[PDB]
Amino acid sequence: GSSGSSGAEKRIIRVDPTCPLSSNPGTQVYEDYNCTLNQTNIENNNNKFYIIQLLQDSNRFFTCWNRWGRVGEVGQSKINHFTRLEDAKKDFEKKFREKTKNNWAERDHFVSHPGKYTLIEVQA
Repeated sequence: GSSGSSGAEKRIIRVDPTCPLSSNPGTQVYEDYNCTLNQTNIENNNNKFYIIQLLQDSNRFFTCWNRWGRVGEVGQSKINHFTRLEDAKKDFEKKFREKTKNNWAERDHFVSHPGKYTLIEVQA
């Protein structure tokens, strides 16, 4: 394990703040499984945001952090703990694709449907 290899730009992820584990030391965002989804509607300026990140503890246990609410505010907060890795992934992809009607792998041809959830990259 040494010497340079594979250029590209290494991306960095930061455990969502609203999430409790965030404070806990060691809790990091499993891989780069972090995508933000938006949802706007022509109704009393009502907007919502869906976040799906995959966390992993030092106890070989993953946790699916799901947060939703109203675009702009904190909103609600939901968390799920999964013993198996794949199990968690299935939920991360299933849900995502279920909201974006697209495949995480084929994100290249991400088709944005009218009314459904969109795919954003947030702003630092």
